[PDB]
Formats: sequence, C-alpha cells, structure tokens
Amino acid sequence: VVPTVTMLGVMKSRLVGATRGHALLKKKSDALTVQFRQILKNIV
Amino acid sequence: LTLDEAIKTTNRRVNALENVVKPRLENTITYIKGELDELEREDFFRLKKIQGYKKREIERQLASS
Amino acid sequence: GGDFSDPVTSATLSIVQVFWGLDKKLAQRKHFPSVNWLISYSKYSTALESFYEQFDPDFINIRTKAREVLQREDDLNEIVQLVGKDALAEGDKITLETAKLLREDYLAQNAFTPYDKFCPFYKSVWMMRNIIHFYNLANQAVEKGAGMDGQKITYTLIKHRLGDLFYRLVSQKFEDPAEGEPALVAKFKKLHEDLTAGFRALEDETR
Amino acid sequence: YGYVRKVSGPVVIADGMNGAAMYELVRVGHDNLIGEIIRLEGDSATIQVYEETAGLMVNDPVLRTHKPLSVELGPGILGNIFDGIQRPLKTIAIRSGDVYIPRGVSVPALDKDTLWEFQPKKIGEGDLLTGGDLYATVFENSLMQHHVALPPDAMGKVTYVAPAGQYSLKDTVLELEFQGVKKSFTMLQAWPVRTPRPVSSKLAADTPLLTGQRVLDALFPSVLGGTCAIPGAFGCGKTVISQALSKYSNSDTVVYVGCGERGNEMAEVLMDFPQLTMTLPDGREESVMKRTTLVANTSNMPVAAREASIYTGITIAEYFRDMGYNVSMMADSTSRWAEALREISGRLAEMPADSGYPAYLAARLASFYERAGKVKCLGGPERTGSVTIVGAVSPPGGDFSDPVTSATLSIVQVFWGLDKKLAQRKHFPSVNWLISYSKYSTALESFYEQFDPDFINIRTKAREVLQREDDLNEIVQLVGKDALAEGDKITLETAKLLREDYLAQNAFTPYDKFCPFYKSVWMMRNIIHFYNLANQAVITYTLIKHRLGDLFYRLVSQKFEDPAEGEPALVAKFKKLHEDLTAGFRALE
Amino acid sequence: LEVAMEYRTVTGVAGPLVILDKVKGPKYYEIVNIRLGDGTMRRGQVLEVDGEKAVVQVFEGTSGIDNKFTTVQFTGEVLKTPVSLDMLGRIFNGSGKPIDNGPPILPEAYLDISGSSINPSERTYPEEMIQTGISTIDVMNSIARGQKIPLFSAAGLPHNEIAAQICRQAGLVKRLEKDNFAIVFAAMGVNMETAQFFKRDFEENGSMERVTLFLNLANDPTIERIITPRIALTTAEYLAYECGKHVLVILTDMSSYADALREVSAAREEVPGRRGYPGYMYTDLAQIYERAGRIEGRKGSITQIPILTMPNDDITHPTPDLTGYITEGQIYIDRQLQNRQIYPPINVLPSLSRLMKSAIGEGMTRRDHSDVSNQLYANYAIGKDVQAMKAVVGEEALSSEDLLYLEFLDKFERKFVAQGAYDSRNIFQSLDLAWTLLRIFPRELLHRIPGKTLDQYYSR
Amino acid sequence: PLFSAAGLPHNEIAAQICRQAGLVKRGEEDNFAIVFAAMGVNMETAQFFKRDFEENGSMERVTLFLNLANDPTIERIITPRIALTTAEYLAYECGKHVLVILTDMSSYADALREVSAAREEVPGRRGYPGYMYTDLAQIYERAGRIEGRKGSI
Amino acid sequence: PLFSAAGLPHNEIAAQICRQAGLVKRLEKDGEEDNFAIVFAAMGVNMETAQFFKRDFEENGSMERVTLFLNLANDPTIERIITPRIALTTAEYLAYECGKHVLVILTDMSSYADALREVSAAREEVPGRRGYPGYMYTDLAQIYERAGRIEGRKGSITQIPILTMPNDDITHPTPDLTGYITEGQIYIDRQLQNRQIYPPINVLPSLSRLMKSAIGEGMTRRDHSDVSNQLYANYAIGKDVQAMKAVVGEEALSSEDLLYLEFLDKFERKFVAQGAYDSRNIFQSLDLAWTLLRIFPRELLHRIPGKTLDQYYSR
Repeated sequence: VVPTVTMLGVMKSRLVGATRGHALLKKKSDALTVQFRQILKNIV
Repeated sequence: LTLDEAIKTTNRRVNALENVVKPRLENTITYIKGELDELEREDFFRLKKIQGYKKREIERQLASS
Repeated sequence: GGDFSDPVTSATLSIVQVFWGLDKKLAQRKHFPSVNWLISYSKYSTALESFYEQFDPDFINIRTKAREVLQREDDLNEIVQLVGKDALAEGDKITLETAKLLREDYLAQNAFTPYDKFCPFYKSVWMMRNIIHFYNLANQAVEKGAGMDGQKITYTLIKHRLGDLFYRLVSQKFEDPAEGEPALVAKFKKLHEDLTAGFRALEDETR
Repeated sequence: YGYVRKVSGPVVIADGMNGAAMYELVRVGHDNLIGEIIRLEGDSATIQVYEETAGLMVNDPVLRTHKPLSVELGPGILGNIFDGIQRPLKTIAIRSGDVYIPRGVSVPALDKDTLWEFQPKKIGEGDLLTGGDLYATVFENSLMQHHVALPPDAMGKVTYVAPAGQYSLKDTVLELEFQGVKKSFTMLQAWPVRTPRPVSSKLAADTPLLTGQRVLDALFPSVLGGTCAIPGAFGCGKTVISQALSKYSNSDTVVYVGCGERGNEMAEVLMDFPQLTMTLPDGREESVMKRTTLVANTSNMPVAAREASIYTGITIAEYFRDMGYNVSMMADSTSRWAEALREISGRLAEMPADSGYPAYLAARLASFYERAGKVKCLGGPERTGSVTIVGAVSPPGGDFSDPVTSATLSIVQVFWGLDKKLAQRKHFPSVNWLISYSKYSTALESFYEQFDPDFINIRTKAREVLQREDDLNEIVQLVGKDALAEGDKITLETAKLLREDYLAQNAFTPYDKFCPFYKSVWMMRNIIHFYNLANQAVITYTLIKHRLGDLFYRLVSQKFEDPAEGEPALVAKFKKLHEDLTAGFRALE
Repeated sequence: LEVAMEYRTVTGVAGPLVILDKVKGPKYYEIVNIRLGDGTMRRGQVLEVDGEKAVVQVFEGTSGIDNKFTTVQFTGEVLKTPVSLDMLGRIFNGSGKPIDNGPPILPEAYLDISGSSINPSERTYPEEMIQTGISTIDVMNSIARGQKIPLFSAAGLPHNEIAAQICRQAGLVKRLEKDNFAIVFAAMGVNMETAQFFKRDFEENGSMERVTLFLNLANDPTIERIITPRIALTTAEYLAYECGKHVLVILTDMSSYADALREVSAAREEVPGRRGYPGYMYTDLAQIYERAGRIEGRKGSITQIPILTMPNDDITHPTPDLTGYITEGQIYIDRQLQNRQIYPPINVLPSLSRLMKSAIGEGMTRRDHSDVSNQLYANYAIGKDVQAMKAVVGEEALSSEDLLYLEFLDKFERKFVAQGAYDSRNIFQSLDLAWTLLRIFPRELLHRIPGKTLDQYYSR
Repeated sequence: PLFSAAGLPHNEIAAQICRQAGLVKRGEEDNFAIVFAAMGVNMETAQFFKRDFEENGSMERVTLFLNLANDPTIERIITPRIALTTAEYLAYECGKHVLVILTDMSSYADALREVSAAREEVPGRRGYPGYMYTDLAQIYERAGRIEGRKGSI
Repeated sequence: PLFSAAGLPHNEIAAQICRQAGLVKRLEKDGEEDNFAIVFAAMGVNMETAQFFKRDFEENGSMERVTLFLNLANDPTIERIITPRIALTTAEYLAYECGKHVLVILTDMSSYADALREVSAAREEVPGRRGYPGYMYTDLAQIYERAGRIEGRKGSITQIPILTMPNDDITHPTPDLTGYITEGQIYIDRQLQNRQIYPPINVLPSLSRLMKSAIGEGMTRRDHSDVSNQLYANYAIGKDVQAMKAVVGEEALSSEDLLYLEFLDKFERKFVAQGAYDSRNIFQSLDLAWTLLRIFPRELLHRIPGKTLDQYYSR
C-alpha cells in the first residue's frame, strides 16, 4: 500500500462506497424482513 | 433464506469491510504525513542551514582578507 | 496510472480547456481509444453551438441523452455490482443495453481497419442518432405497457423480436466511410426508417 | 534610539539594542508599530512586528519599552471592548472618528482622564503594607465595586494615603517606603500576560458553578475553578451557554475571549451581549455588560495579537480573582488559538510535531488551563477567589483525534460534550449526557451532602438509569419493548421521562429559563421516587402505566413548576407532587 | 517636492529577483520602476531590504537585465491606487491599466491597498437579501448583505460561467419587497478563452453601469495576480463605505492567488509551509475575506463570494479547508449534475448558508421562504433515499408516497435545478416555482410546513 | 510498566499499589522504600497524591518527586533522573529495596520532543527525537539486582 | 525491464532468459555474429547470487560468448555507479564497431539509485522525490537510451534491466522513472509466488509498447495479436467476475462467471507455469493459447475477428 495520495483517494472512495452500499443493503434487509413477518403472520 | 443472506452480507460488511478500510486510511494518512512532510521539511531546513553557514564562512573569509 | 493531483497535472487542468483523460482500466480492457467518458471534459462546448446548429440541430439533444445514459450506467454499476441485476427494471435493462451498445459500437474505434481508420463527423452523428433513437423507441415501448403485457415483457420481446436491428446497429460501425458520404447517409437513413418501423409494428401488435 | 537594518516581512532586524531583553515589546518606525524581541544576535535584535510592515524605511527609529507584553489593569477595565493586544476598540472608534483601525494607533488601554470616586480604607498613614493588601476600594461602577489592592511584589511602610475624592487614573493616591526611598503607586497597574498573578496558595475546589441549566447543574457538576470544555463549532449553542452563564451563573464577573473567529460572529456577539441583562435577587434590572469585560479578535487582526489574547483575558481574570471575586473566563475557540499557534510556528520555522502543530502546543495549552483554580489571595484581608475556564473546543471535522482536542481532554476536568445530533433531535440544551463526563463529582461531596444527603445517591441512580436507557434502546430495536421485563419497561419509561423533562431544559420559556439547584434536585427526587416505588410495585406494565398515569403527569408537573412561581412555592409544589406520586403508586399496588 | 533617485547599482540577477547594491534608505514595499538598457520600461516591487541593499521582484520577468546598463528609479510610494466613482463600467488589467480603450481614470483620491481593518465594534450582523438570480442559491442557501460565502468547485466545472451569470442577474430583493448595488468582479489567472468570454459578456451585458471588471490573465505576472484581489477590495471598499453602495465582490479561482502567494514565498527563499502551501495563507485569505462586512456608520455594505477551486475534486485540500474555516458558508458544484448536463450544477444537499435565517424574513423575502426551503431540502433527501430504495427493491415494493417522492425529485431536477443561462427569475418567481413543485404532494404530507402557512399557499 | 490511555484510573491504581506495596514475606528496616516520581501532573492530581501518601502512613518510607505541568518543561526531564539516582543510592549504596514509580511516562516523552524540537535535531517517528530509544534506555535500564549488594530496584 | 521485489526469483529468471535467448523468425533461427554476446552487469549482489550467476553461465556452455561485470555489495559503493556505464560501453563497441547482436542484463537498478543517493548526500545537493538526487531521471535516461538498432551498422543492443521495487511498489522514484523511460514492463507478482509458480509473471500489468511491430507474419501467426487482445479481455473480465462472485457469493455467480473463473484457473495453472531448464517453440505455444481461447465459446470471443476465428478456432 503506497502512502501516495492516489492510494489515499482510492481508499477514501472505497470507504464511501462501502458506507452507501451498507445503507442500501440495510434498507433492503429491513424491507425483506417486514415482508417475511407479514408472510409469517399469514402462515400462522 | 433471502433475509438471512442479506443480513449476513450487511453484518459482514459492517464488521469487516469498513473496520479494515478505516485503519487502512488512517495508516495511509499517518505514513504519508509523518514521513513525507516531516522528511521534506527536514531536508529543506538542512539545506537552509547549509546555505546559512556557507554565508557565514564567506563572511569570515572576507573579514580575514 | 499516477494520481491526477500531481502538480504538473493540476497546473495543466487549471488552464487547459479540454482534457482527454485516458483510462488505465480501459487500456487493460484493450479498449483501444481508452478515453474515459467521465473524467474527460471539453469546456469549448458553448462556442461550437452555432457550428452544431448549422450542421445538425438535433445533434445537441442526442449528445446530451447519450451523456445521461452513460452517467446512469456508471452510477448504477455500483448498485448492480452490490445488489445484483435481479432488481433491474425494464428501463434499467434498456439503459444497460444502450450503454453496452455505446461502449462497443461507438466509443471503440480500432483504427487499424479501413472502416475504422477514420470516422467522419457525418458517420459519427448518424451512429449516435441511431443509438439514441433506439433508446427512445425502447423507452416509449416499455412506457406503454398495455394490453396485459409490456414493460419488461416488451423489453424481452424487442430483444428477441427486434434482435436483427439490435445486431446490425453493431455492424453500423463496419460501414465503410470510403464508399462515399451520400451512400452512407442513404444507408443510415434507411436504417433509421427501419428502426422507426420497429417498435411501431411492435406497437401495433401490442405485445 | 535604534534603527531598523533588515525589514523582511513580519521580522525586522534592527541594530543598537545592546541592552534589549528577550521577549520585550518595542516600537518600530514613525508609525510606532508594535513588535516583540525574539533573537538578540550580538548588538542587534529581532522584532516580529504584529501589524503590516509595508512602507518601512531603513534607519527608521526603534523605541524600546522596558516591558514585556503587559495588560494595564485597575479600575474601569470592565464594560469596555479590547483587542488581543489590549487596545480599547470603542474609544479608538470614538477618538479616530473613522471606522477602520489605523496602522499605528496609540490610544491607552484605559482612559486616564476619566474620574473615579476613590474611597480609601481605614489603613493608617504610618502603617506597614505588603503586596496584595486591599488598601482601598473604588466604585468603578454599580454591581462591581472595584476593590483596588496594593500591587503584588511590593512591600513597604506607607507614607501617605489619599482621602475620599474624585481622582483620575494618572493621579497618584498611594506611596510607600520600605527602604530609604519612597515610591508612589497609582490606581492603574500593569502585569505581563505570560507570568501568572502571584497567589498565596492554590486551594481545593469545594463549591460548584450554577450554570442555570438543569442538565449541567445536576448530572455533571463543575466546581469553582474547574476547567470545562465545549465541543461547539456550529449553531451558536456555545454562545447560548455563554449567554446563560453571563446572565445567571455564580461568577461575580465574566470575561469572554473571542479570538480568531469570523468577523460576523464577533459582530453578532458584540450586539447580543449588550441586549442581555442580568436579574438581581432584588429583581431590578441591570445590564450584564457592566459586569463583563469582552475581548474580541477577528481573523483580520494580527495573528500574534490573537495568540496573546488568551493570556490577556486570563490575566484580567487573575486580577479579578486576586481582587477576591469569583470569575469565569470563556474562550470562544481554542482551536482558533491553535491555528494562530501553528501560523506563528510556521512563521518562525519550528519543527512540526503532529499535524503541523508545534511541539510546545501541549505545554502552552496545559499552562493556560492550569492558570485557573480556587485560590487563596495574596495580602490581607484574607479572601478566596476563583477562576474557572469554560474554554470551548472547536475541532475541525468533528474528530477527537485532533491534537488540540486530545490535549484539552487530557487537561480538562469537565467536558460537557454538546452534540449537534441533539440539536437535530429538537433538544434545546443539546448536552449529550453519554459522551460527556464529570471528574469533579467527588469534589462536590461536602456541598451535596450539606444541601441534600440523598442527592449523591440520586445522581448515581440517574447515571445508572441513563446507562440502562442506552442499552434498552438497542434492546428494543432488537426485538421490541414488550419482550422487556416489566421492571425494565418501567426503567425505560422513566428514563424517557427523565430525558424529556429533567435532562432537556427548554430555556426559551420563562418558567424554564433559569433552573435553580433546589428545583432541579427536587425534580430529580420526585422522578427517582416515582421510578423506585413503581419498580417495587411490579401488577403489570400496561396496567401500572394506565393506573399510575396520574403520577407521571404529576412528575411532569415538576417541570411546569418553576422558580417564576417562587422558590418556596416551587419546593412546596414539588414536595406535594412527590407525595401524590408516592400515594398513587403505593395505594394502587 | 521629493524627486526619485535613479540607482544604477544592479548587482546580481537571480531568478525572478534583481538585487541593488547601494540604495540610500529604501522603503520596504516602495514600488520601483526599472529602465532596461535597450530602453524597455518594466515595473517591480521592492522586497525585503537589508542595510543599504534592497532586493527587487520585477514584473514581466527578468530577461534583458544587465548589471552595467540597467538603471532602477525609486518612486518611494507604497503601491497607491487611483480610485473614483467613474471607475464603474470599465475593464482593468491586473495592475489596473485600463484595457477598455478608454482614458486613464481621473483619481478622486489615492488609496492604500490592503486597507486597515475595520474596528470590530463597528461590524454589524448581516441583513436584507440579494437575488443571485439562480433560484437554488436564492432559496436553499440564501445570501444576505454582509455575508461572505465561498463557492467550492473543481477544474472542469463551469464555475466561471456561473460567476458570469451571477454578475448578470444580480439585484436587490428590496425592489420586489417595495441603484445602490455594485459588483467588483476580479478574475485571477483566467485563461484566454474565458477572458474573451468575460469581455464579450461585459460588451453585451446591458448592465455595465453597475459592474467593474478587474482582469488578470494567466500570461500576466504572478505578482499582478497577487495584487489584483487587493486593488479589487480597495475599490470595493471605496465604492461601498466611502460611497454608500451595497457591493458584491466575486473572486474567481483564488487557487491561482494561492499559487502566486506560494511563488512569492518561495522567492523570499523562506521554507515552504505545511502541506506545501505557505503558512501565511491563512492570514492572507483572512485579510482578503474579512474586508466584507456591514458598517454601522455607513449604509453601504460588502458581500464576498469567492469562487475557490477545490483541488483534486475535494475540500480536503488545505486551501478549501482553510477558506471554509474562515468563511461562513459552502455552496457546492456537483460533478454528477454537470455530467448529467444540468447547467446549474449546484449541489443542493451539500449547499448550506450559516445565516440563512437572517436573510429570510417578512419585510425582506416572503414569510414562507424558510419553511419551503426546509421542506424542499428534506423532501429532496427523502427522494434520493427513495431512488435508492427503488433501485434495490425493483420499484414494485414502493408505496404511493414513495412514487410521490420519486416524481418530486424528478420534477425538481427537471425544473428547479436546471435554469437557463440567460433566464432570470425573481425570488418571488423562484418561490412560486418551488410552490408549484410542492402542490403535487398532499397537504398533510408537507410535515415541515407550518400550519396556516400551508393553507395560505397550497391552495394555489 | 502500566499501559493506560487518558481518562483511565491508572493514577488511582498506582496510588493503591504504592500504599498496598510490600514484600511477599513468605525486615521492615530493609523493606520497600518507594520512590514516586511525578513527571508532568495536574495540580489536582498532585494534591491527591500528597493527601493519599500522607494519610496512608507510608510517609515513613516514601519519597515524592513532584513536577507539575506549570514547571519549566526541561525540569521535567531531569526529574525521572534525579528519582532514579536517589533510588540507586537508597538500594545499592544503602541497601533497602526500592519500588520506583513513574507517572505520565508519556509526559517525559513530550518533554523530550519539545526539547529536541527546540534543539532542531533529527526527528524519528511522529516528530519525536531519533535517540529517544537511548534516552529511555538510560531511564528504564537501571532497575535490577547488582550482585555484590543485597539491594534491589 | 523486469519488475520484481525482494525474494522473487528475478536472478533465476534472468539466468533462464540468458540460456533461452534465441531468434524466432519463421522458427528458422553457426550464427557467431547472431550470437547474442550477453553482457551481464550485476551491482550490489550477494556473493551467493554472484556464485550462482557464475556457475549458471559456466555450465551454460556460452562461456565463450557471455561477459560478466560484477560489483558486489561488499565492494565500494562508488564503483557501482560506473559498472553499468562500463557494460554499456563494452556492449556498444562489441555491437556497433564489431557487428554483433548484443543483449544487456542490468541487475538491481535500485542498487544503482542507492549509489546515486549516497553520492548526492555526500555532495549535499537539494533532494528530489524521497531524498533522491533531482537528476536521477537524467542518469537513468542516459543509462537506458544507449540501446537500440542503428541504421549504419548491422549490430543492435537489447537490454533487460531487472528492477527491484523497494517496498514492492511503483510510485517509488526509480521504478516510476524507469517506466517513464523504458518501452516495456514485466511484472513478477508476490501473489503468484505465494501459490508457488516458478515464473511468477503477472501478465495483466505486463506490456510492450513495440509489441505490435515485434509481431509479424514471419515472426508469428497472423492471429497472434488477436490472441493477445482476447487474452487481455478474458483475463480482465475474469478478474472482475471473480470479484463479483466473491462479493455476491459463489452460487450467485452466473454460468459465464464460472466459465471465466475456470479460464483464470486453467490459464494461471498450465499457461503461466513453466519448467526451469525447459525452452519452447512459439507456434505451438500460440496453438495452446488458442486452446485456452476455445475453452470460451465463439460468441464470447468478440475481441477476436471472425476471420482469425475461422482460421484457428477448431484446429
């Protein structure tokens, strides 16, 4: 890992993209869990 | 099954991806600054001192002659 | 390959108006022109407005549409990498198809072959017009989505039913410029007329 | 005498000062520009001129001052507005007429032509005196009777004492003769910004600062002379707390040191402070500016003045403390001072240590914070003063990794930890009870025990309740509130009530504008008693939520109960509400 | 009554610096004139002066200097500037030489550049409002008289075009609420093409009476680029306080000014400051910005809107971070919006103004302005979130409200964000457009909007 | 040593260790004679140390070397030196075992960095002087049991 | 230039190349003039590596052809700054004024940069990047530009300077400037070494600017360029696919995804790996590259033109 500013920028962009993707995946997981809860109620 | 897979992916991301990338960014910043900036400033200061005592030696020689 | 924050690079981009930023990934992808369509920019755009208007007034809007399509593809590439293509809609599907069509037919110029050695502006504008027209027709088709069908079904249908036009859009690159501008213009006008016939008969069949 | 020889930007090298001392201020050129002596190479010296150095001509005379950077203290220091280099801005504007600060203004810090009613003490004319003796008292204004004292480091046999009369600052009123020589003393006196005021003995802090806000007064007490840090940079919440301190706090006087901040923020402060007024226990209205000395330094001002403004303010506070008055000093932005320090270090070419800060940042910052504490005065009569610093931290990027932030946290005793999230959560106090900590809790042992023996237990239980609440938040986010036990559910509800009513003080409403210690302690007692007697009762959670809803309403009425209704009346109302909640909880179960 | 002394003791020529040998009592920043041996006349500024030896940095380079045949006349004046009311409507070079094919200005008075700072007591809080013309700034992050807001941007973003648009469409809101307005446009280190663009924009402006245009080209000497902000702010101060006129100053690509400061600092042979840029840049940019304010005594005020290019397309660079620390606002230019071809690439979500509350009021602007600002900001954030949700779930799982937020974001980007380069909208018109965007939501859905104000306008 | 970041009770732990210190005993004249260096401490912490040591009754056998932050920064380096010199004299040339305690070893480091930067020397990591390994060695590498003598540091 | 790091067998591959050096035109090529007359310059090498190279050239049977210039690590530093210059002069004479094709092996350019830095520090000049002398680029240009064909003579010089990345990096001034100057770059990857492949060449960053002119109808098959372009495209798409499969999961990968992973595995297993004393012909090697290519379907081989596809897909 070269301490050059190029690697710093690449790592910062990777972290930002990871944070955005984590937020999106959390939202999707919450929606899927809600749908699964409704399906579980119907199955009950 | 889908919710388990998604939750596993999200938890893995939060626990490994960011938790490894943030130390990478911190180490990159620390290395870049504390090496490049520090040593460049030290080199510049050493050069300035070299010029300073060169001028001092020139003045001493002028006083001698 | 190096950082674009290098002092020489920073100084140049301060005064230079056009940066044709080549991409290392594109070079490794063997994409010969290798010009990145995101970092690159040409500040001279406003001056050439009169030239483009006198040449072809519709060229500006189709260029903007192509830029928007490329930007959308680049933006949602991260999403499709993360989430997956399953959630992609019909609009997303046609957007990706048009983006791939651009990346292959349009931005790629081998230049080692007579058909690709030199691309005159008249051929370039016609190819872009054809791609944008196909994109617009696909958008209208998937937007109609009536008759107990359409949308993604319409997208798949036009992918299979109208596959010949999609395939020969790629071959439009291979059209030899040396044959002469009137002949190439006639061929491209015929292709555009056939494309208009496409998605119109598909409109008539109502899926 | 002394002529400039090398004028290279900020630094000016002049010959002739064979006798110049290190760190002695010196005047340069016709314009009488002010600069400090750093390098005394040979017969020549080195002057870092604070103002602009353009236009200087070689051989321009340089005039020595025989004094390090010193602030002229004495009567009349209050009320006025001063720059970082101790320049009275208001009088400068009045005399100069123009708006801008002229390059080379020489207006004295205190107008010596103004007359103050000087009243001497009954000390004998042939008596003997030493440093710190309160030999007289001058009525510089109302509410801040200035107890003038004989200059420190001066001991002698008094020769003459002036009578009670209207005198100017230039007029002399004192003279002493320890040795054969007799030296006269005036009401005005000087002290270097760097060297602290002599103090007989530092004292252990015993009594707290009453900020007037329930959260800080109750959860995280701050002693007299206790260092406090505020992580405020946006939203002017730090200015809000400063205004609250100026209006209601125990400080006999307050000094606000605004350095290196934006000009608009300084203008807003300079208009906001005069508008504020402080209510006496007598109730008649008196302006805060009469008891407040404000020091402002904008970015346009010279960097060295901005750096020295902090020591100027702390020296003014030290004078007030030695005068035997509790005083609070507020630093608008310690991070701005750190920026001034890095700029000066870069100008003088020091070796950087961490992120551009000079190595000695920790030492200077620690010294400045350590110049504040409860103090046994010098001289007689024996009295005790206190300087408490509430210097504000403004980390760039909101990261504690900033070296100035880490150093302050290492030094500061109390960190109130204001959070922008609470402001986004519609919380007026915006005090993050979690990330904030108090280190002076043990110091309040005697005071809390005297005021209320159970107050310590109440505070400990409240902290435990806050911890249980922060756990139960994620616990509820996990599965839900129902899965929690009945006692856990009560605990969560009581913590929510505590945060909604006790911890969160609006301070916009007249009833909640000032929260006394008695009212806050009684509200905490009512809340803890209701929570306790509810927790032992369980009976069900939902069932007791419905049947004890009247008890919850009565507890919330303690927030409605206000000192505006009268302190004895508020205490009686709180006692009645606590008794009603006790009866409702006990009888129902 | 004092006449210049023409020294001819040029001893040592090094880089951009020329050194005189025996100068009797030089001044520090005394401006100085140099006659070449061939007779060419080139100006210069005296740098640090030692005992009887003075070093001089000259404009237009050092070529042609000979030790024996170059003479140096000492003016002894510290870079005075002629300034007057009639200076309006004319274009000036970096130093100030009129390039508008017009007579040299007849001075009302000679002023020192880098004027002495305002007594902070005289400063007052920002008030009123000013129409930038661009509805996004006019609404989201408004600017009031006396507030210094920079505009961060990156190379390749149309920062200069937006600046020209602001120059054309600037005007007081008080006209709608019911000629003291003035703009001092200083452009530092602009390219030849952008120079022609500005010159033509001024030629066909139709607003020359209220605009003065300081212009410093890339080919201009670096020290001229340094002094251009100084002379610009000096002229603005005269036209505002000495003339009682509200003044809006635009500085473009101050990164060039920072680079020129770096160059002169290196010329001093001083050690470079932290992160490459000089340490004194903080003080310099403070002196540049802090001249903006509202004087209690004088009715006129100054508003500062620097156009600071952010290197590497980020604000982590020392200059953007430093100017953000000094100033009290941050409007942003999003690269994606330009890529998506929206002529105003303003990044509304990153956009913010600290004193937004002071600008918006009942007497100045409309009462619902702040409310609709907050509502639009929150709704746009919700729309972005719902766009992400539609991407991840396939858009079928979305409810009706999600589709409402999606179409609101689409209409916002289609109409409010995109503005004609020559299209001008009054702040009332901008509020009307935002309201028309808002009507598509139900009345209950506008949670941020206060009651009795929603029914006031949502009725339409 | 004891590793402990800021805000931790490590100072109270050190006070407890010093007051509860003693030989295993599995005598009193040669028992632990504790030397308590204090490199760069807050005034409140100094008062705490003084009170805890005076009240505990360990003042019969304990020497304090207090150095506050207000003191000159150079006076900080010589402290954990003088302390070790006294410890050496008491243990080797006087016999009784010594349990030296140094607080804020970091403050000593800061004191070095500040002095080194003043001297304009070659910087190691993070701007600290390059010879700090030596100058810590000179402080740490003194405790031990010289053979010819029954003392111990 | 070969780019390697500490531990990677740059010396071993250099010796291999020296033994395997040969002409290729139509597989036709005494050739005493055509004899490569290898000039080997080793600077600051461990004595073990010196004995290794000496024995390798002695056993190679080319001892009447090769010529070795050694500057060991224990030898004085200053000597190392002249050794490659001496090697270049000897190569220039034996090639231009003697009419012999000459190949040059420069070893450890990082060691040469170390000597340059030592000299600059001893003379106390202004530094460059990472304290190096500011003119290091000029020195490397002068040490590199002394090779190439010449119109007026039948000789030629081809140089293969092995370079040691100090921290296994490229932003270091020496590899950066070498890339700026030299018209090629061959990468030896630590990841390949971790899986124990004797030639660890990472083909992805490898590139020759004159490869297009190097390949010809006489030199190689007419479809060689198509094979190279297809291999680049397949490897890049396969790496992207491997990353996508890793992030989404092995099962979630598509059929073409598993095809790309299989191509990567088979390529890195059979193709890259090679024996240590075994050389190999070019034309059947291109045939094996076609085998790897025809593993992928004809439709996926969009990069290859249809003509060369019909020419050599089935075989």
